[PDB]
Amino acid sequence: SEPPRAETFVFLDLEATGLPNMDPEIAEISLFAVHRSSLENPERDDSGSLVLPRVLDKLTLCMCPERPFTAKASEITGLSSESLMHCGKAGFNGAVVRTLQGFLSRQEGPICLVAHNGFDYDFPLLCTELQRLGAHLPQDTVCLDTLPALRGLDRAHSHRKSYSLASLFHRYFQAEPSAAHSAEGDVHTLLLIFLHRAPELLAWADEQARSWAHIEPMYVPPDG
DNA sequence: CCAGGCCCTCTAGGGCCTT
Ligand SMILES: [Mg+2]
Ligand SMILES: [Mg+2]
Ligand code: NA
Repeated sequence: SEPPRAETFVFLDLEATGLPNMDPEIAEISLFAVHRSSLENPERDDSGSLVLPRVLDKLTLCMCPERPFTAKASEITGLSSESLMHCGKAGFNGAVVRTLQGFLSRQEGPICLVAHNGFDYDFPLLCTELQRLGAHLPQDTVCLDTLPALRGLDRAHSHRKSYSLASLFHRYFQAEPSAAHSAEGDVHTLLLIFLHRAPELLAWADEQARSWAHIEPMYVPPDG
């Protein structure tokens, strides 16, 4: 009564109109899909530095939220309702759903979604947006949040460190990342962080990834 | 107008972490 272990890890990041307190909406989603084999033995260039897996599927979609950005969100994301409208981007709609579902169906399953603080932000927000359209992901889809995962892995060998995405990248690579609060930029940063601890995080996923079906919506979406 | 599960510090209080 067990599905096989996850075969593709789909790294996820959302830019949105704000934090959960204001019922945010997705303005940009980026997904990097990586086969498990690329994670079990991370590819490195001749200098010994991590490289992006060669066989990598990618999807980035911008979309216009129904309700306004907070000023802070517009600032850090470089996005606004006007700029998204001006570039002809509709809201989170059937086309997003169909594109996303096609993209996931291109991956060898089962799929493990990966997002930083995903349990508290990206997964419930994505769940809300999909729910509003009555859309579903594959039933054997599971979810890994690198925040409690890295915290738990570190605790596993401990006899107040920051686990923000930026602090983790700084700690592991001793340098600053690029394109912060661009969805694609922050997925890239997340993937590098994951690759740095890949065997540990794979083991964690295999044991503790949560079923997508257990993810609850951040908020109940209004009707139109 | 203003989240919440988590974690660690004087077990209730406070900050983290996501935009
Ligand atoms: Mg994020
Ligand atoms: Mg981001
Ligand atoms: Na981007």
